[PDB]
Amino acid sequence: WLIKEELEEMLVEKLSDLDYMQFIRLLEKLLTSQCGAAEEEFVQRFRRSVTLESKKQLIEPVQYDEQGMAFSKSEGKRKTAKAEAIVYKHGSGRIKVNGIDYQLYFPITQDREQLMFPFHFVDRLGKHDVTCTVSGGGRSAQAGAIRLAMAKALCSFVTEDEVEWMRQAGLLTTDPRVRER
Amino acid sequence: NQIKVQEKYVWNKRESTEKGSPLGEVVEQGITRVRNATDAVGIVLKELKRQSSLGMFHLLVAVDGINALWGRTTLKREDKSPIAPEELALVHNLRKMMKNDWHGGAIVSALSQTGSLFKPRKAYLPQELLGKEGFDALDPFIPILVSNYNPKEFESCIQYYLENNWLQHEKAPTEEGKKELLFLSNANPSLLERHCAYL
Ligand SMILES: Nc1nc2c(ncn2[C@@H]2O[C@H](COP(=O)(O)OP(=O)(O)O)[C@@H](O)[C@H]2O)c(=O)[nH]1
Repeated sequence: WLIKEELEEMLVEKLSDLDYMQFIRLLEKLLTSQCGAAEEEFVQRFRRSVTLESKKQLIEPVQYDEQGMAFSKSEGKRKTAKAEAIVYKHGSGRIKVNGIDYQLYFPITQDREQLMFPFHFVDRLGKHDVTCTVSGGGRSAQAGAIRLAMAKALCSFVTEDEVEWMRQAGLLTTDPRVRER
Repeated sequence: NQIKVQEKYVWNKRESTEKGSPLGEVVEQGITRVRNATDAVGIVLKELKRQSSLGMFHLLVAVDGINALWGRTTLKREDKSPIAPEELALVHNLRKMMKNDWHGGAIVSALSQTGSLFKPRKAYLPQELLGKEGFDALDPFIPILVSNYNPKEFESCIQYYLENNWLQHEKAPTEEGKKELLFLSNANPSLLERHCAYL
């Protein structure tokens, strides 16, 4: 419903709160009855709009390499660590971190679990190849940045429902928690 | 007892092993008096490399972590100065066994970065671990690669662990648990075993 101040601006007259309540009650009563097209337009003169926060999720385009393989690229950030990931449409679950296999680049099991989380959530383990380059930060910041970048790249090969589920799981959101002065 | 020495070895002015004595005596002299332990190892090697050539028996030289012989040590003198690997009688007598100046056997060895001195964690190829000196010493040699489990080996290892009831988590037998194990270990036998240890 139009707010009180917007009704003020459109009417070019100041009105109290109770009379705005009364007008909104009349509008709701009109809505309840079998209002026609003219009455529907008259009501729509008084109803503003709103938006969502799922269409603002950017799905990166699918590129093609020289060999004709489809892929998708993305970026992620965590503390001072910055990651740039490429996810291939087809693969065997090979992840190369700075040209090094992930189990060698990430000795700690926690980081390997962080890298596993995006594919396990959408059940695509062993179905994609990943080539990612990370720089800066520590082991955990690098793992988080890689996870974000690789989820943002994987959004291209999944359904929109799966993209929304990944968003709601907190996978496609940059973590803004950084060291304070 | 079948193998018999071919020279008189003098442990001390009082004690010596006479020619023709069984090899076990020498070993016993090394097991009883540790003062002559290191001298007793070399003699054993000196016999085995020799007699195998004569054809008495076949000898297998199996050295794990062979990359240590031509590297560096963390041992010091009393002047806090470093000691080289060739200064150690135990290491100096084992290099002679790596040379292919004998026949009647085979020499098998396996590299290992675990426990190595002055090597990065990710160095695994022959030169990176051996060094120039080590590669030259072993050259010519036949290298054999050991990789991670292929899908058949990984599935068989997990079936063995399940057959021993070693995976107690209720989800581990399921296929999703196997995919998660495969990803977290990447089919590496050691990582898979360590992760299955506490499941
Ligand atoms: N106690 C004792 N040890 C010996 C005797 N002879 C050889 N050895 C040991 O057995 C090993 C035989 O290796 P060898 O061919 O003689 O090497 P090298 O003489 O130092 O060049 C030596 O390293 C000695 O430590 C001996 O007559 N008495």
